[PDB]
Amino acid sequence: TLSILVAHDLQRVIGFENQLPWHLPNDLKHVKKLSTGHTLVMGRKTFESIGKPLPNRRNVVLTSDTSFNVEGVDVIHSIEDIYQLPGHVFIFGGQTLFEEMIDKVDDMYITVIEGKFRGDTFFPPYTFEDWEVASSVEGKLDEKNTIPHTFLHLIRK
Ligand SMILES: NC(=O)C1=CN2[C@@H]3O[C@H](COP(=O)(O)OP(=O)(O)OC[C@H]4O[C@@H](n5cnc6c(N)ncnc65)[C@H](OP(=O)(O)O)[C@@H]4O)[C@@H](O)[C@H]3O[C@@H]2CC1
Ligand SMILES: CCc1nc(N)nc(N)c1C#C[C@H](C)c1cc(OC)cc(-c2ccncc2)c1
Repeated sequence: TLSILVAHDLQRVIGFENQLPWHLPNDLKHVKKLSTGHTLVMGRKTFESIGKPLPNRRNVVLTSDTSFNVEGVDVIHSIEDIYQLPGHVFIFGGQTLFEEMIDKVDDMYITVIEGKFRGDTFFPPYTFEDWEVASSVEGKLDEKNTIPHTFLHLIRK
């Protein structure tokens, strides 16, 4: 199973100056439940922006740097190596790798942030004519989650 896993705002912003533009604890928990025990694949810049591999799952970084090495991180140098990864594989970021993978994945787990943030990194355009809405769940607002958001699982028609 090959999935995209992304949070993006109303204009598909996913990042600003190496940071997430929003603070949404419920989405981090969403990320944890989906991807714990499985595989996250990310381009080099997305990994560096995070700074450490995420615990309790395989962390795979795509880069052309043959000296890249980080404890707890498996390195690949080719898009085609993604297809040899066993198990459930989530494409995690960033804009470049999403552009390379959006036409290849089976499904996408999107968190739509119902806001307009300043961004410099974007998720590719996509149309619902190509994706069936398997589920759409509104996140709950509270104390620490103050931006409306929606969990979409989209599956390729
Ligand atoms: N929500 C997010 O996912 C976020 C993502 N991060 C932002 O991405 C911003 C723009 O960089 P972008 O190119 O989109 O990031 P990638 O993660 O896609 O990193 C791209 C890198 O992956 C590598 N890469 C991509 N495609 C390939 C490929 N086909 N073969 C080999 N390496 C590849 C290659 O690394 P390298 O220069 O070390 O070789 C390439 O430059 C960059 O500013 C990162 O900060 C944000 C934080 C929020
Ligand atoms: C969660 C946000 C998020 N949600 C969803 N549904 N999919 C995603 N792909 C990401 C994401 C992301 C990027 C890689 C990112 C950037 C970052 O820049 C600091 C910190 C984190 C991060 C810090 C702590 N724990 C998990 C992830 C993630």
